[PDB]
Amino acid sequence: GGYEHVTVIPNTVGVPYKTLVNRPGYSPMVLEMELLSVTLEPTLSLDYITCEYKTVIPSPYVKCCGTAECKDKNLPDYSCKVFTGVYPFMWGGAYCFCDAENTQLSEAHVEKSESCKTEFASAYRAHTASASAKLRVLYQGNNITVTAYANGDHAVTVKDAKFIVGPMSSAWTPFDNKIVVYKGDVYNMDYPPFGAGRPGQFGDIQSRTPESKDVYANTQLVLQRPAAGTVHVPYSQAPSGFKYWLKERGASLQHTAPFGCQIATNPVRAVNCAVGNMPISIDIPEAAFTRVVDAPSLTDMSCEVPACTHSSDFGGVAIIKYAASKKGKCAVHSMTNAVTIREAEIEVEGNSQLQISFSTALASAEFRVQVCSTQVHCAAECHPPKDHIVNYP
Amino acid sequence: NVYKATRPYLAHCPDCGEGHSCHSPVALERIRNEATDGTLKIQVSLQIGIKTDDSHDWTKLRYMDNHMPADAERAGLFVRTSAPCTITGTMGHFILARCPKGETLTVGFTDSRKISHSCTHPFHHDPPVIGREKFHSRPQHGKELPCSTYVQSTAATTEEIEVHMPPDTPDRTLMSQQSGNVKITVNGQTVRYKCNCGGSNEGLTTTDKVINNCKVDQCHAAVTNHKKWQYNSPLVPRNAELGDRKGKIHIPFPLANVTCRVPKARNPTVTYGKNQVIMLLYPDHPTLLSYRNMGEEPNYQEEWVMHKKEVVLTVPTEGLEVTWGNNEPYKYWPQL
Amino acid sequence: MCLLANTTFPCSQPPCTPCCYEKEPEETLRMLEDNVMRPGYYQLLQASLTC
Ligand SMILES: *[C@@H]1O[C@H](CO)[C@@H](O[C@H]2O[C@H](CO)[C@@H](O)[C@H](O)[C@H]2NC(C)=O)[C@H](O)[C@H]1NC(C)=O
Ligand SMILES: *[C@@H]1O[C@H](CO)[C@@H](O)[C@H](O)[C@H]1NC(C)=O
Repeated sequence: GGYEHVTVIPNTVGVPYKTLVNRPGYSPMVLEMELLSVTLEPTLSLDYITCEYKTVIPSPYVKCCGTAECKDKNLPDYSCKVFTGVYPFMWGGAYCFCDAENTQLSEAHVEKSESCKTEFASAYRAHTASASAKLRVLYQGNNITVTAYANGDHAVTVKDAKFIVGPMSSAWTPFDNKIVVYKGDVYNMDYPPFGAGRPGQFGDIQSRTPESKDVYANTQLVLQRPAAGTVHVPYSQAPSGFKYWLKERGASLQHTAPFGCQIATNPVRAVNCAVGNMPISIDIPEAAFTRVVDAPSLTDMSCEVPACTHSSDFGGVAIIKYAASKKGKCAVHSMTNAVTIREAEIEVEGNSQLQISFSTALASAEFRVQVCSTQVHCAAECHPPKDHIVNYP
Repeated sequence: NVYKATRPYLAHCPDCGEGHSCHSPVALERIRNEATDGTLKIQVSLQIGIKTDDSHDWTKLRYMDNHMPADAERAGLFVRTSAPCTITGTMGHFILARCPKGETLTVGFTDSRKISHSCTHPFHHDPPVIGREKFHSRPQHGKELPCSTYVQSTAATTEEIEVHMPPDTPDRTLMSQQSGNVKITVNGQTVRYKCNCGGSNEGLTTTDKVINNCKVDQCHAAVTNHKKWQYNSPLVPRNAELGDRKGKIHIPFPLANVTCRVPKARNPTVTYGKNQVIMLLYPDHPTLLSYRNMGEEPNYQEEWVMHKKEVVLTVPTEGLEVTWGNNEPYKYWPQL
Repeated sequence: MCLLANTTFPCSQPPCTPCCYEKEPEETLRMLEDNVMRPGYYQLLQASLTC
């Protein structure tokens, strides 16, 4: 109980495309379609997270007139060393009684910092990406919005009309197999795996989640001998790999991705990627179609172009004189692919005239306009525009 | 009140002034630069906003004076790198400050007597740029971007530090030469002593003791602090008597994700040509200029514009996207 | 639930109250040091340090 119209439009956001619906024996129908947003959401799998590390150093155990002993502790990057022949000083003199038989125990371990809850970079593994589109359709003089997955299976019914979007001609994605996410920025990075991090580089500190209990650390923590008569724990350690990455990361995918892709987070997605085409299937119901006999018959048609400028927008105006059989609504469509008309449907009655806006790139545009079921030839002499570059597609 | 148990302390400082090391009452412990906005979380040995009687007072700060804690003015407290810093938050051992580009960090104050006590540590300070424009003053209206800062709220609920009992404080004034013997004056304090002579040479005393046939240089005396609490500082030695006996206290000004307002650079005068775009840039401050092609080959190019510059860019059939600072990206397409 | 030498007591209600630090300063800090790993430590720290 209807008619299925199948059409293919280019995958470009912000451009209104016109399509002619011609059901045999029924008056033609014109539909205006515009892609509002095309979203490519990749399937994520979190490997690990990285943040700033915290070197936990307790008070050094200074043993006066005796030897200190280091015990092996199950802590990340745990370092322990006992220094002999120490003589430390405090505000009111020496801390130890002996001079040559005193020892100092220095111990330190690496763990996640307090900032890890707020400041962190997530290492994801991108899988098969899901495509979805938001389409604006000018159906029966009203604008309707259709949101569906671009897979050619998900059907969405809006005003008794069934819409099937896709499948996408190109399976292209700006993301690689391994991606890194920081706040609102996504980076294509071949990050080191879990338990294989290097000191001073991205992944020097690794953890499953920002609230996880266990932590992997490789920061090259080496304890040094303290200064003469000084109580302190000196150490040599490679600086934070996360802090170094924050200044060396460069430009994110929002600025580097091809086809003019817009990158958003929470969840991560590719928005408005101008790549390939998109097929659209519309199952228009029986009630929407009007018979050719029940539609007004157009006779004695003539066309005149009083103003034209060949631009990307509708820089042409056309006046079409007509003689109608009865009062009714008629569809307006350009039979020449080089010219596009702004109007889709206008009211027709008696011996009157209609005004239409058209867009063309040709200097001498000869096009045919189909009002209802009758055609009329238009002669247009279009002139060059003011600017060579435009800010609209 | 958590400050009744805790006390300000004396710790090691590599530079107290003129490149000389000392036992500083304003000694630096940890400097946190996790905030993207530029705010620093500085940890010191003294306590700000608390008096010696443990009562809260924002106009006063307590520091360790020789052996007993003393009161000092808040106005005298200063933070500096290469130029003086702007103080934003002060509570306990913590300091919040906005500092300019510097290679070192100094935290100082003026005590009861007009004498300046400072501590210098080598800390590379250069906060990263928020957005795409290098501005000086913060605007009231602008683009909202995600950033992190340490909240100026005095309440402590999230972050924490380790606290334990202080070690035996050495004091040479406890020992005196009584004719030809050592005299230890307790003065109502638990004293731990050790002598290089016979008999009762060592032990933990709560009363006055006399060491017979001994010299003052041959003995060592220290005061035990078991009544108060102190931060687990690597600049302070561990207590010899107790093992791994530790406690924990909540710390003010935790890191939280917020919003940073950035200004948008003025739109440049634009002129068009055959598959070409000309922009006459006028920056008031360093502004990032980036561009890419909207096709298969994007060819990303970026440059930090400092002053008046004219840019000639090519516009292909696929399109050209231009981003001028914090402004929304301009898109260009050729006619026909 | 908090610990003290050999007896179990509720963290928010210690036996030293009112004013734990004022009565015994050494005994209060030693009590907190043994309950550092306990989940209700901050409930005890709030009660013991209030007079
Ligand atoms: C259907 O939607 C389109 C697009 O939003 C509307 O078209 C125009 O709307 C405004 C009219 O002055 C302008 O601000 C837009 O530039 C213009 N857009 C285009 C692509 O032509 C249209 O009026 C809507 N019609 C109904 C009946 O809702
Ligand atoms: C923001 O901070 C809070 C508290 O630290 C944390 O729960 C949350 O995950 C953070 N979110 C981001 C996006 O950093």
